[PDB]
Amino acid sequence: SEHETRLVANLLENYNKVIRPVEHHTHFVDITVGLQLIQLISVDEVNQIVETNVRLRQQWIDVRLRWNPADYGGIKKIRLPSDDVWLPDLVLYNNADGDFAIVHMTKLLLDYTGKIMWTPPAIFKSYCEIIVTHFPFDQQNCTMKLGIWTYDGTKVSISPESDRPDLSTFMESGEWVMKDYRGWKHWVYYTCCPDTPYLDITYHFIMQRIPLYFVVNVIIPCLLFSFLTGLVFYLPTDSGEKMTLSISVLLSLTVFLLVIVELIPSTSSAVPLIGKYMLFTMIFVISSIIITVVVINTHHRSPSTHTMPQWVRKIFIDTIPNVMFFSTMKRPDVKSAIEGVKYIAEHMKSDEESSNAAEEWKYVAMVIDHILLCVFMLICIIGTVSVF
Amino acid sequence: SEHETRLVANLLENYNKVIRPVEHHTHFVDITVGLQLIQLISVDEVNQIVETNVRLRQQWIDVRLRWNPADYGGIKKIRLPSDDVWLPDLVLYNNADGDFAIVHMTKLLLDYTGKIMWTPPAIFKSYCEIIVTHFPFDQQNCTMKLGIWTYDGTKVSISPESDRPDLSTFMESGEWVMKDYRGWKHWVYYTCCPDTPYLDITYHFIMQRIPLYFVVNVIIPCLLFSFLTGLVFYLPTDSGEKMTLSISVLLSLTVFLLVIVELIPSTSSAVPLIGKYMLFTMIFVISSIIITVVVINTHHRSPSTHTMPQWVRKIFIDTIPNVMFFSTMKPDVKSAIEGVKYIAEHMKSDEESSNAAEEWKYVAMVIDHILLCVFMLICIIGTVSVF
Amino acid sequence: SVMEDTLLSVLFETYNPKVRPAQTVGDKVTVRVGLTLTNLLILNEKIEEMTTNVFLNLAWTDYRLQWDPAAYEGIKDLRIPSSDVWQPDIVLMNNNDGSFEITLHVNVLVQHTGAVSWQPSAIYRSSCTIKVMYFPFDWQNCTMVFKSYTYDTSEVTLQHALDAKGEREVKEIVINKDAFTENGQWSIEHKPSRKNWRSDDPSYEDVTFYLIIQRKPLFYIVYTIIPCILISILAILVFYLPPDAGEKMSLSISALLAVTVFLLLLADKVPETSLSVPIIIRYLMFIMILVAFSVILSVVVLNLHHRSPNTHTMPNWIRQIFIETLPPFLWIQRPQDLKEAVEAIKYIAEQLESASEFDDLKKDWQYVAMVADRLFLYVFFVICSIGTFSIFLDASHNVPPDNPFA
Amino acid sequence: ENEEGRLIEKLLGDYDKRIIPAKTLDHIIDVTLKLTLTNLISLNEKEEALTTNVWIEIQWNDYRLSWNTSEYEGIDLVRIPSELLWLPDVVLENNVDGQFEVAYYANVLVYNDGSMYWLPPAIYRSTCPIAVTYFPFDWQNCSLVFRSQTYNAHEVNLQLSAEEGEAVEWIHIDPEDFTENGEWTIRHRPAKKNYNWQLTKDDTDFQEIIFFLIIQRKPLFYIINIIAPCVLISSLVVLVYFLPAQAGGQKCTLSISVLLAQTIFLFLIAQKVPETSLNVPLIGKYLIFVMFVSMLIVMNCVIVLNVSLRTPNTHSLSEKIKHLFLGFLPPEIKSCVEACNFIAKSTKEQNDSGSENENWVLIGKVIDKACFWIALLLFSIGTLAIFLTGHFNQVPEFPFPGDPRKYVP
Amino acid sequence: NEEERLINDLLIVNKYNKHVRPVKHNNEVVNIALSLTLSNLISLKETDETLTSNVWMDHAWYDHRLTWNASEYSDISILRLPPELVWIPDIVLQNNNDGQYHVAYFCNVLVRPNGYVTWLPPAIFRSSCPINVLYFPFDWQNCSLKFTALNYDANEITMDLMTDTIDGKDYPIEWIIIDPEAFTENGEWEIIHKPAKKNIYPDKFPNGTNYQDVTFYLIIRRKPLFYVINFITPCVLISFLASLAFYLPAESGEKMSTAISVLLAQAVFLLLTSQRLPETALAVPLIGKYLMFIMSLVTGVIVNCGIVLNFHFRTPSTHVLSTRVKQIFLEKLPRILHMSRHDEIKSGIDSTNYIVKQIKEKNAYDEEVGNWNLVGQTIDRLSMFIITPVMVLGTIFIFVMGNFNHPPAKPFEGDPFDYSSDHPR
Ligand SMILES: *[C@@H]1O[C@H](CO)[C@@H](O[C@@H]2O[C@H](CO)[C@@H](O)[C@H](O)[C@H]2NC(C)=O)[C@H](O)[C@H]1NC(C)=O
Repeated sequence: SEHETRLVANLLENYNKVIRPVEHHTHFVDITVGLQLIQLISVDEVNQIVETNVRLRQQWIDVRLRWNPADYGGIKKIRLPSDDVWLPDLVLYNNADGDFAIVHMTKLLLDYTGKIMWTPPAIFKSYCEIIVTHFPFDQQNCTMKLGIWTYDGTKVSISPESDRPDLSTFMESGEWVMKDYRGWKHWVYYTCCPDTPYLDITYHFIMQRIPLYFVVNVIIPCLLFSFLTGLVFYLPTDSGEKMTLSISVLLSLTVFLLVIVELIPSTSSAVPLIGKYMLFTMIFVISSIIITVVVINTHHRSPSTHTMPQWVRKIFIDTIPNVMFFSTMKRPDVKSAIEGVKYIAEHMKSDEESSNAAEEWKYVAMVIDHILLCVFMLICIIGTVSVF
Repeated sequence: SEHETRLVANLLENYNKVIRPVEHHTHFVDITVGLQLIQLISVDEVNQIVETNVRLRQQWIDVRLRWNPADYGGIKKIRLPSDDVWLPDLVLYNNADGDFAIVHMTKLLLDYTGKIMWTPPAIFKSYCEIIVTHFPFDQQNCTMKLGIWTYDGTKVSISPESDRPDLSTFMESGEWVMKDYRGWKHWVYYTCCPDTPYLDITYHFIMQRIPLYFVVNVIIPCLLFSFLTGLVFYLPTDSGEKMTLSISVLLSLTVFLLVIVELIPSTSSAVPLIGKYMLFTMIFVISSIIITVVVINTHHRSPSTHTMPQWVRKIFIDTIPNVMFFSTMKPDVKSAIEGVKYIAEHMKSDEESSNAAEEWKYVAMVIDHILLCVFMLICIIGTVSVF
Repeated sequence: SVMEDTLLSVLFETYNPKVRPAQTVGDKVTVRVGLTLTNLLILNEKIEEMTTNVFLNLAWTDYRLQWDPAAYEGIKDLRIPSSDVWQPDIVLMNNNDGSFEITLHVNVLVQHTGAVSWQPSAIYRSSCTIKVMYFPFDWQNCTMVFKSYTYDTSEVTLQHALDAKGEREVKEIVINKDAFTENGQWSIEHKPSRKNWRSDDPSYEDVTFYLIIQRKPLFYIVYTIIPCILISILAILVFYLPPDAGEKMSLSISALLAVTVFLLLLADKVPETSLSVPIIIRYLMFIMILVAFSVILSVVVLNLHHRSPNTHTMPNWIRQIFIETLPPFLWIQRPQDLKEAVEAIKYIAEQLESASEFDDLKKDWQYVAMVADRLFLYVFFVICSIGTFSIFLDASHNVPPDNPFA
Repeated sequence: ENEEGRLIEKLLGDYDKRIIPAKTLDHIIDVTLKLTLTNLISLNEKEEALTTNVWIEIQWNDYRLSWNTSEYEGIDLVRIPSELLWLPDVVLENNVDGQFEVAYYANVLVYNDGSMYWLPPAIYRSTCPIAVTYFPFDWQNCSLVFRSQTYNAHEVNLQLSAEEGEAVEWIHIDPEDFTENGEWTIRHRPAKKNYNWQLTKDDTDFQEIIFFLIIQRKPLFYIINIIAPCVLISSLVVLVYFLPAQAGGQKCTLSISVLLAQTIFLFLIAQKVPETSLNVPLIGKYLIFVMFVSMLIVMNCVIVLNVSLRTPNTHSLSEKIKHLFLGFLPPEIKSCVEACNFIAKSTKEQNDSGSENENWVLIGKVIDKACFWIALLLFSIGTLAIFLTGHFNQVPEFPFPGDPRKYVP
Repeated sequence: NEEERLINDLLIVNKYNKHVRPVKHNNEVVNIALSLTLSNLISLKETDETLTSNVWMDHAWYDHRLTWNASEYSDISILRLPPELVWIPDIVLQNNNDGQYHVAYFCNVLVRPNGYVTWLPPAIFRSSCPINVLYFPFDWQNCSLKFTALNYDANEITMDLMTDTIDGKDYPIEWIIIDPEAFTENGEWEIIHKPAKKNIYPDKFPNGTNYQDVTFYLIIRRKPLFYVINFITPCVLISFLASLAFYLPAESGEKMSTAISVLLAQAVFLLLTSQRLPETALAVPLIGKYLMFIMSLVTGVIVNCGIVLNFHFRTPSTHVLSTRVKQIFLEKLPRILHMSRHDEIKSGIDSTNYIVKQIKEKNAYDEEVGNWNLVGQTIDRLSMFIITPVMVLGTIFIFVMGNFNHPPAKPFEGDPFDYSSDHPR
């Protein structure tokens, strides 16, 4: 366009982009800053960084860039490279892993009135204080603090377009639900500069994690192995496999601990309830292993060296078994030949006595083990009902 | 300064940074190249790339940038941007994952005689041929081949500043020890360029790995799990845990061999001694499992179907056991009468069958004691050898 | 040539590449937009991004770039650096990274009529929403949204590119067989192109290129599904092991741990989205739960097998179910010294008889364990077989629609 | 009319940004330097890099950029992009990446007297050689070394800033903009000018400003998620001495599985600590110790199983062994008659053999008791000693042991 | 220094236009000679199907504008100019993986007084190399670097292979140049063939930029000693332990544990092999095929061990040892498999007769249990003899078919030329 060619030649012939667009150095540039969230790329929980794809909509008047449309064929809008005009040095204060300012110098829209509309894209990688305490059912509240870097409120004033960021073209995350989002303007009075106000807009996004992925992939297997933890108590000692089951459960749980510690930040500001419950279930498995070892030891007590204490006999054989109603427990040379038969009979009698004592020890082991089974299943019932 | 501003305006007025700094085009600009190693950032063994933080000290005389100090308020030195003057194109030939030339175009020092000092920083990610033979006790020799790219020796000559790189400011690694380092200048004739020699200076660093991380994290666990191999030999068959122990040892050893595999490049230039030793140890553990299966089968030989051959009897019962010095091994009543007789006969037969079964068990015990002593002897000779 | 120099000097004497070519105020610049795919490099499902190597075929008309060929030695067209002419800010809007623009700024081809064509190359990374429901037997619908970042419909009019013969529009991605490498993991089923508007925004117009790609799941089959089928075979087999072997726990628990390890290492290759559970993960969790119930019932069978009259009394219902009704269905039906000596013999005999009765009852318990174990064998075989078949049939019945709908 | 336009066109006109603003030949530019830490983003252990979000205040005087405020409508402060001005090339030398310069080249605040004030933000990744000796109870001593990349001490004088006449000898932590890391607590944050006396007043490396960050790990996460599980699982080995020493006791099963779990924990630690070989981490030393103790307990289990399952066939139960281990530490009629006699005799010998087997089992049980007590003591003392050493790892009271000063605002 | 005057005359005085093809007339064609020197094959990441190469990409064209009379100036036979001042052909690697189309370092061009411009910049190229995992780790790959000229169509510039002169006749350099003084051998990949071709696509027109490219192929054979030593050998041995599992007696109590452990080790090897290859569907690698076969065979071994255990623990009280089973597993198979082989006194009499009867029926029960034990032993011996040969022969066949896999001794099947540096045509 010849009209627009001449217009662009005239607008920038003696235009200095180092200077603020004010008619007097006492006036301030009023910038209407509006953040538009396009995509929530990532929430790096371990590194506590939130990547967002945003458009940083900025509007201000540059009276140096006014014209009369009648003198340019009625042209009322032009697109002008942002590198040619004065731009606000708007910085993301809480940058953690990206750029502090806008780097994609996209073209800006300029009205004949000097009104500029600049909506450059950005990938804000901002620091996000991740609260891993209800993981994976947690909601994160982390923000993007935007402000003019080298100008105070008396030179450049930034105001939000609206009380909330723009999520009209926001792509659904698939991992997070955007519950709330608001933009707050703040006047700060730093120590450097205690006379004048410094302005910044903090856009925060209240994000709710969708827990299906982590539920299925981490919590369900740990729940299965935790449930199998107490199944060792229904395993008879004679099988010779209680250690196999309990120790395999423990090995699986330590593997899941290895999996979990790499899913969350190593911060100690808050104890992750997932980690606390892993520790609790691992203490439970360790106690189960200790008690099953005690039960195995009791089951194999030799009556020769061990005599059942009277209190053990009264507790585990006389009272508790009568409590479990749903259990099916109970509650010439011929002289030498004659003497040999006598020895056979008496030795088999002593063997029967020893076998009865050993069977009593085994019954005590079974009763202890069944008590532990019932305790574990009661824990399971109260837990499952509680979550409801 | 007004004087320095005027000086810089004068020097760079007619200056063409495209031309070499030589009075006559047949001369060559001599460049003194020194490499200062600030830090050995990384040694990527798997990828065979060594990342280092260096300063590429370069010195040369630019006759066009001379001035008289008396004419400029006594100014004898100035700092000029590298991009303002002619610079040599030093290219790291063995670049692997970075920049071939310098990209940090820092300000250079210029004397009033035209003597330029330019020491730009650089992160050299150079290719490093890794020798895995003595991992993790290996020392690595890999270099940085620096040379002028487009100018042959008749136009731009580089000479090392010193015989060795400068490690005076080298930050200690914590993974490697700089055993030795030196720099060699070469006149190389290329197929591209057979008529004239191209000059380069190949700095090389002999760096010794500090073998404590890998010792603690690989070798000690490997030694523990390999030492658990003789226990299965001392472990009686009646325990029903020989396979458990031996197989657990085998699986852990396989895991650690694979972990080592993840730490070294997949190159076949040589076989790591640690990998070779652990493969041999896996072969030994597998042979021990084979012999343990044979021992377990022997222990359970039913005497009904298996009769001990004489070559087994004479050898394992009568020959080795005495050699084991340190071990402490070795009407209607007629029916009742016939029934008692039958009971006695069957008890006698059971005694004989037992005696045969215990003969088999003794054979198994002596076999596994022989294996235990073999393993113990191997352990003693190994510990003596490593000492 | 010198004539090219003169032509370039006259063309760009007052030409401002900042200014969109609109001969009269209000005119719109028409921009052919087409896409040539040279390589679908990656579809990184973990970060939901598709990496493609494409040529972006753009054509517009710059009335300012016109000349008479006869006045310039018959020069009918020029190759001009792309930065020297005005270009429409055509970008990939849904790029996953921050790279909106092309990578390679190839020369524009300017013909004497002002027809500017531009075929820059770019390694683009577009955000593709992954439907995990049927992974790895899934077909993804990845789109590359192209439009002018700067100019709206009032300034440029996006159109489809033209085919080699400038006769009809090409409403699809162009794939040049001479320069195109198949992914080997994805097969391109549909590659349509379409212009999209927004009823809530009359100033919005884009050209979207859709890539309906179907995963070839051989890798996942071989490396996850077959091993898990073998592990499920073992989980079934545990119910054929006799309880006396003392190895039912070993087998069942090893199967459970193996399936869990497979799930854990597969978690690394599946997307982290939570809108659905992939068919593979659902299958692995099915097998995990089935093997866990295998462990539970093996513990139950071991418990039954090791009961004795000294510890448990056999209830009537267990006897009824597992001794008579079930076994048929499972085909698993089964002188003072002489007085002292005579007293010793009597004691030995009655002790042997007592042992015989105790052994008969213990054998009844063992038989109940055997019958229950056989019942579980059949039930678990049926459940595993038909559940696996149903899941994989459901996966198999997942193909992209014949009409791409775009 | 914006008078700043005319003022800046006067200032930058005929202004050369390659020229150090030295008024005379002997003038040295004082480059004041202050660091404001707004966020300690991370201390990457594996790559030994500290990432910080810092505002670095750099102040110098450029006599060329001075004017008479009365001549420009009272303007005393302008903002000029730092790309148009001379800057002291102040860089972070100990950077892991090649990022010497600041992240964002903010404007420079220029005052009418020539005073220049530059407060650019930066994401610096600086080398922090990590001492693992007491991990996870460790405190690290990270350093941000700043110096001119271009100018030596004969022409630039790096110094720490000073408000109200007192030098700011610490990293500034502004409450209005600072986030607690959650894994690392800042205990000391001194700053000091350092000299390299191996270099001369030239060489551009003679002088430097070093900002130190002595940070202490918060170990609750590591305790709860690694050390507590590790100690609990490692305490399971002692349980093997209460399992029967016979088939079905699963003694070696339990001990070997605990050893495997400890190996898994070694692999876990491998991903949390650097690959440096100067020291073994405290948790690493504990894992090595408990793996060795578990191997000893596996040996002990094998020996006990060997002893308990001894038979008269294989081994002769010596009387002295019994004394030591159980005394200190704890024709029809004739044919029927011979048949009966043989039955009784055989039964008697079988029962005696069983008795000697039982006696070997008793010896094994005694060895289990003694070895349990030894192993429990060994494991308990090792755990207590190592993790008490971790507990008693203290951050030094002063930022520099020699200096009596605290280096705090 | 008359380089100053010469470069001034060539560039400023003559109004040299960097953006115009070096042709006198528009219809002329610039001939760009192109060769590739490989200095280091940095890596071939199979997972990302990327070839990283350290190459020197040699360009040679004629620029009539950069001609000068060497005598008019102090004799200057050569001149170095930055490529940002002269016209260079933008030859781009079309099949790159990252966004690096051009070369890394834009070094000076060399210009002779006849206008012959040579440009030899170094580059790190990351090109797309589709991976054939079929015979991994005994595989050879066929990586190509396809270079196109997208800045000018084929009517304007013609890509060609650089030619070389040996004894007066010029022959095209139809291969990647490898300089012994500047080539680093890859410890994992051996270069077998390295041809270079100038491809023309007749279905396209010279009007376009897709009509003609220069492609440098690189057929490289993997050196498998690493994978054989560290992957195949452990897997094979651990597999043979599965066959060993048949020799354990059923009363050992560790038959199933042994077989299962072998299966888990094989699964671990399968997963670690899975992590080392791309997730394509063109083929199951040779090692993957072997692992699938051996895992299926070991699962069969586990099932057969379960069957042997089921048979061993049968008793007369739960199962009847059928005469068919006896005849097969105790008489016939054993031999084929060559397997080894006064109120008092009557009461007392009644008690002893009852004791005898009980002991006698106990002996019969034990005899039948022993028969079941022998049946189990027969089954496991049969299964050993039937599965160890299958395991061994499958292993040998699979890992011999791997070693009998070599590149075809000539690239371009239909071409008899060797494309060898020592025999140009
Ligand atoms: C480049 O050359 C080809 C072949 O000469 C041109 O193809 C012609 O295109 C016109 C325009 O549609 C058709 O009418 C002719 O039938 C085509 N010829 C053939 C042989 O197919 C092509 O148009 C040319 N393109 C440019 C940009 O010059």
